[PDB]
Amino acid sequence: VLLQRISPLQIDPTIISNTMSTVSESTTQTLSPASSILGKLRPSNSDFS
Amino acid sequence: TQSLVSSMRGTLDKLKLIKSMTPMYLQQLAPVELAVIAPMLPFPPFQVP
Amino acid sequence: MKRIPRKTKGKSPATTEPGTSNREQYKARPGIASVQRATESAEMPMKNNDEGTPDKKGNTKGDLVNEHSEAKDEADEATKKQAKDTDKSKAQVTYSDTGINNANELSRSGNVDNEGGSNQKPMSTRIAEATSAIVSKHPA
Repeated sequence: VLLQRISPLQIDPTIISNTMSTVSESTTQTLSPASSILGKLRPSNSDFS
Repeated sequence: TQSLVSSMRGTLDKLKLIKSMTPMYLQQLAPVELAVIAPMLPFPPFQVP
Repeated sequence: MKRIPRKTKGKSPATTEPGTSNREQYKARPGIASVQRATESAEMPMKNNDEGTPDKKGNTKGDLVNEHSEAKDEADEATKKQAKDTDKSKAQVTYSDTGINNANELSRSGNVDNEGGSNQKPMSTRIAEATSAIVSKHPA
């Protein structure tokens, strides 16, 4: 926690989502690598302990 | 069933050239922060090589 | 001369100067309070682990639990405390169920005394009985 306070580095998951820039219309887009990797990486979670 | 080489290559290239500062931070500023904090700790470090 | 208590129980001309005005306006980055609280939390020393050590009359301090069971119980407790501290239901950083076969690990407990025997019965009791076996009384 002390390192988290002092360091100027900050983590923004959105950098990933903008680099990919893919959206699924529905479940009918069955298989896709970009959506698969985004789904596994889960940018929506912000716990970096 | 259908070719996916272009999509995998595109995703891998996007992940390859990403603009993250974390490797720079770990190379330069994190050691400095660790060295600054280290003398003040209540439990001094214990390292094997 | 001033008496100092014990925290632990014993054995019982113009005054005005030109540049001194205080109209400066600065905010810190990082802020003082945030780093102050983090440093306060880091100041804390480690806890005392007296389990398995003698009392002031010879009896062992701890609980009558097996050592490997003790180690696994402590790993579970530490993981729960981590989950509490990061406010999650499940801890991201865990000390139990790690992929290492660490089944020979031992921890201190109250199940053994200093000579290697079991504390099925406190040492003072054993001394008392071994002594009582040799008493003699007034002739009839």
